[PDB]
Amino acid sequence: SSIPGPGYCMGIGPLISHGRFLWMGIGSACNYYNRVYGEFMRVWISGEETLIISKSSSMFHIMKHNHYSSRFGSKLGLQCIGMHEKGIIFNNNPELWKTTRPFFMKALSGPGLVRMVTVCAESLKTHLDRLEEVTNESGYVDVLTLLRRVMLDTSNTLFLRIPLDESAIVVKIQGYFDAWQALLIKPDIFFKISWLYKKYEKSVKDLKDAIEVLIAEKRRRISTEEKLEECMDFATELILAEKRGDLTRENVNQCILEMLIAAPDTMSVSLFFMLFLIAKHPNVEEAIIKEIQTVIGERDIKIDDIQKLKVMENFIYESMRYQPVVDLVMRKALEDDVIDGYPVKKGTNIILNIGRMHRLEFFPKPNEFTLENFAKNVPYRYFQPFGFGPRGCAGKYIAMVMMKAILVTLLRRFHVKTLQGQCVESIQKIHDLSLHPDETKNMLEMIFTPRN
Ligand code: HEM
Ligand SMILES: CC#CCO[C@@H]1C[C@@H]2[C@H](CC[C@]3(C)C(=O)CC[C@@H]23)[C@@]2(C)C=CC(=O)C=C12
Repeated sequence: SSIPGPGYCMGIGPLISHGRFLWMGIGSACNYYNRVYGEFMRVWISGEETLIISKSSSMFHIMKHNHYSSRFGSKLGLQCIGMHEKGIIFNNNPELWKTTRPFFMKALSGPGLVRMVTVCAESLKTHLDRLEEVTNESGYVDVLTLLRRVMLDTSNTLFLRIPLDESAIVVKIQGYFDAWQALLIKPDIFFKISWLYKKYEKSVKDLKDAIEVLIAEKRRRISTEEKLEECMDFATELILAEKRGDLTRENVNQCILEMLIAAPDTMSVSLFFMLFLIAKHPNVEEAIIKEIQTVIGERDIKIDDIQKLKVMENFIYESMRYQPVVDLVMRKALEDDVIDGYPVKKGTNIILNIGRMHRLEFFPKPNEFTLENFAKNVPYRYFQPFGFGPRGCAGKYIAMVMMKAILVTLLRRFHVKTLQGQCVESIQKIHDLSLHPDETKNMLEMIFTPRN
């Protein structure tokens, strides 16, 4: 069929398009190029050719097959934040990624997902008898920060369990993301002129140095053991594998960082959106509270319960569909293939625009937020909010729990209000790596007026 896209104006194309991404934001550039051209088209980030697809069929083909299990980005930028052949999130070494994913995959399922539902509860309760830490004089709560802390506290108690200063680590995790996001696709010229990224180089060191202190104490606590396999958290599983010879110490320290930042990074921003959604849809928030009484009463939340919270389940899915945080997935082709009649050479970067695809395909009322879109059991081949196949979200299951749980325990106890005219749509957003609130603008606060 040959590939839709802008002109390769003899080396001018690649410069305008890359340049567009840097000015626009990886997020919006895709939403732009999809709109103007096809729902499948070619652009250039650095030299390398790169597809951007919002066709459900292409999307599904990609995430399904094993020869797409790699992402992409500046080898200089990934090296700088420490994810260059080290993490899993952006680990592009297919063998070295292959042997690391199992560790995440194990810790984020089975007994840990059972532990989580209650670890999430107790770790949110603690912080809700502590609003003094987050609340304005005028009653305004700093929802974002609150969430990040309970998210990081949750991640700690499950995967690492070593005493730390939430307050301080959160600000650092932010700096790390800020940097990661800044450097993911900066062209190499950028890295020569060094006084131009020293900020980002210092935000990385901050978090890394703060965590090397944490893993150092975690190592002591295993070398003086109360009989080993009694308490096998993610962090240990790794350290024990290192002291076999499967992982580099360096490689371990990244997974433990990548395992910590993940939830605060994304769950906080996601739940925050769902909160401006519950606060502007009274019809919905009533359905949820009733469902919570029907199923739980004022008992504690337990694993057996989560399947029953069906209306909330549809709320999370509809909030993620209508107002996503992770709206695009970056993959890369490893073997050549034809996909939807188009040829795609190995080495071709891919950006799946799942955020646009959730408005162009399947759904009945795509452009309005309604629990109506999920009244008819969604095929999952038309709604991929986590991804799937050999490189889907590793947290994809645990997350669905944690949201359910922290949404329950919150709504269970507070009515939520949005300062003045504000709402998800009127909120000002940055559309770069993710799709998150612009934190330098204000009016992002909420008001937690009690209940019953
Ligand atoms: C609801 C919030 C979340 C959303 C929307 C989300 C979404 C995603 C998406 C779309 C991907 C890319 C998968 C693909 O390429 O198809 C991803 C990757 C990943 N996610 Fe999440 N995720 C969420 C929560 C979490 C949580 C709570 C964790 C663990 C703390 C987590 C851990 C990971 C990891 C480790 C990867 C990289 C997997 C790999 O490339 O090998 N995620 N996530
Ligand atoms: C604030 C905020 C936020 C959430 O988005 C980021 C970036 C995610 C990335 C997975 C791979 C993803 C989906 C990609 O392939 C491109 C963007 C990537 C994701 C979701 C995973 C963990 C994390 O800490 C941070 C993120």
